[PDB]
Formats: sequence, C-alpha cells, structure tokens
Amino acid sequence: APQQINDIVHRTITPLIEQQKIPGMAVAVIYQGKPYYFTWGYADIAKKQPVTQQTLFELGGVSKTFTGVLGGDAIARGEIKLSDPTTKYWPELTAKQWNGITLLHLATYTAGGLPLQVPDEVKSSSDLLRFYQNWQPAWAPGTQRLYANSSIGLFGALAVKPSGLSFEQAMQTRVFQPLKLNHTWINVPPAEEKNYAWGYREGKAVHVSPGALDAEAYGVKSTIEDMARWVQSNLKPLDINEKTLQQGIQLAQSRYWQTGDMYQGLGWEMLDWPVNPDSIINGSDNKIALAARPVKAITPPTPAVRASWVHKTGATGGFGSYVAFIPEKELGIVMLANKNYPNPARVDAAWQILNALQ
Ligand SMILES: CC(=O)OCC1=C(C(=O)O)N2C(=O)[C@@H](NC(=O)Cc3cccs3)[C@H]2SC1
Ligand SMILES: *CC1=C(C(=O)O)N[C@H]([C@H](NC(=O)Cc2cccs2)C(=O)O)SC1
Repeated sequence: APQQINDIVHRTITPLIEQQKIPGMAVAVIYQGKPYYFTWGYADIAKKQPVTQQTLFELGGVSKTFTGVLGGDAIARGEIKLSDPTTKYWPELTAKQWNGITLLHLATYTAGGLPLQVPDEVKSSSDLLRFYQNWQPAWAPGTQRLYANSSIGLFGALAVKPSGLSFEQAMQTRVFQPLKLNHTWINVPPAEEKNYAWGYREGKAVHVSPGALDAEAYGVKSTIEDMARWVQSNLKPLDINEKTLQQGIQLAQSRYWQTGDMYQGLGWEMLDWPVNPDSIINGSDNKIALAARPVKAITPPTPAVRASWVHKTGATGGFGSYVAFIPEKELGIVMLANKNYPNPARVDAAWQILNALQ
C-alpha cells in the first residue's frame, strides 16, 4: 500500500465521509494490476458491524455495466445482433411505435423516451408487455438519450432469450463465474446475509425492493474485492481467457453515440482522457430527475478507446456507488457507500484520486 496511494485516498475520502455523513464506505484503487483496499465505518449501525472487504453493497445502476457486458457476450456468441429489431425477441410488441426500435436503441437509452422507471404496478411479464405496448414515444428512435431502467432493462431481458437461460443464470455462468466474482449476487443467499450491509435513507436501514427488470437494471450486490476484479477485467480484457466474454467487454466500451463530451457504451459511459473534471464531475448529477439530450450517431461505432475515462454511477434508496477507470493508465477506482449521496461528490473524489496517480 504505497504511502502515496494511502495518503491521496485518505485525504480525499475522510473529508467526503464527514461532509456527506456516510455511515460506511469501501474503496478500491487498482494501480498497475494490483488492488489496494480501504474501509471505513459501519455496514450495520445498530449491530455495530464494520465495513470489511467482504461487505456486500447494492450497486444500483452500476449493475448496468454487467448487463451491457453480458449483452456484449451474447453478441460475440452470434446469439443476437444490436441491429436486430426488438420485435424479433418479443413478437407480441405489435404496437406501431416498435417498428424501427432496435436492441442498440434499448441498450443505449435511445429508443425514443422510454421512462426511467418501470411502473410499480407492473408485476408480471403480461403487465410488462402492456406497459411497453401502451408507451408512447416522445421521439423517433436514435435521436435523443434519456437514461432509463425500462430501456436497458428490456435489452437485458431480450438479449439472453436465445441462450435459453434466465437472465440470472446467464449472468452467473457467462460473467460472474468466468471472472471469479464469487461474492457478487443478483439474489443474496441466506448464507451471505451476515455480510449484507444495510443502506441508510434518512437514518433508516433499508434494502432495495423487488421490482420488474430489477436484476437487469439496478439489482446487483457485490463486495469491494469483486468490484475491483470487475474493474481490472474491464481495464484489461485481453487477459480474459473466455473469447466471447473478452469480446463482449470490448463491445460494451465501444462508442455508439455522443452527447456533449460523453459517449455512450453498453452500460459504460466514456469521455476522452484527459478530461476536464468539470465536464465529468458536473456531468454526473441526479439532482436532475429527467435530462433529455440530443445524440449524434457514431457511424460506425468507435472501438474501445484506451485513452478514456470510462465510468458509471449507481444508486438505490440507501446506497451510492461509483466506478471509473482509465485503460491507458492501467488505473481504476471503485467507491461503495451505504448512503446515496450526491453524484458530483463521487466524481470529484474519484478524479482527485486518479489524477494524483497519473
Ligand atoms: C436518471 C438519472 O440520471 O438519475 C440518476 C439515476 C441513476 C444513477 O445512475 O445514479 N440510476 C440508478 O442507479 C437507478 N436507480 C434506481 O433505479 C433506484 C431504484 C428504483 C427502484 C428502487 S431503487 C437509476 S435512478 C436515476
Ligand atoms: C420477451 C419477454 C417474455 C416472453 O416472451 O414471454 N417474458 C419475459 C418474462 N419475465 C418474467 O416472467 C418476469 C417479470 C415479472 C415482471 C415483469 S417481467 C420471462 O421470464 O422471460 S419479459 C420479456
């Protein structure tokens, strides 16, 4: 644990925890292929259980990076194509607005305004079909980006049907197991509950509630060790032995669309490095509930750029997560907290840390 890394991480995170009143936090810095872990506070305040390297945190939207890579793996296997129409995988979506919407649109939030959330009244696949059939796009496909669980969530659900596996089984067998993410879960087993941190919202202990397409959009729980391995796998996909997975990881970091200085991948989002911190820090901000932005197509998509700031923020009611890495510098960071705090503070801290290390 280089004193440099230790100091940079502690001088940045200690103040963060104090200002945001975060009960528990785990951080991992990946530098030149080696992970350095740091933990603070509590996983369960009432039971005085500390955060450890085995503590499970709710990833929120960081889960979309796993969905994007699993999709990328299915593409590499020849099971699906992003140019495929959505109806190929759900023929029952007969409403006229679905002609023209492809798996690429679903995966990149460009289908035309699918909503951020699937309504809580949706409790079955029949309800889900009704929801999508009744949805009225605001825009033509491929014209504007609107971040949405109902978009990438449907992509995840459709992408695995050719495999014959359920989304969870596909994720476990094609991504978690090959990468040795053995303490990463869509459903936390009873044996692992002792390590499942409580999230805190307004001082109350909370866990994410079950919902339609939750696994696909915001339902993964993981430890700081597994997340560091996830970041390393995305930093250096050539070291991965499973061919289609290696390719899938690379596909998720392709640049499909541009809005401002940001590029949309499958799950992952990217900016050219070096990046103005005010374009990424101020860039990530959920203080805004709906931010519709025109997108420019990258025709054809740019293959994964090593000189990139690749990242993803995530939140649930009681957790706040952030992952960012720079392939060209073999540098990455994971920050997991059991309080959902402002996105800009997460980005500012990660930038201060990675910038200091190169
Ligand atoms: C739309 C937007 O930019 O706002 C930030 C956001 C994020 C994020 O990237 O931090 N997302 C997540 O991490 C998801 N979170 C949830 O869906 C929260 C829950 C839905 C149901 C129970 S918790 C979405 S909720 C929306
Ligand atoms: C395409 C598609 C289908 C289908 O072709 O019938 N069904 C999916 C279904 N999902 C669920 O049963 C779980 C849900 C509960 C609430 C919302 S979905 C499945 O298991 O394949 S949905 C996509």
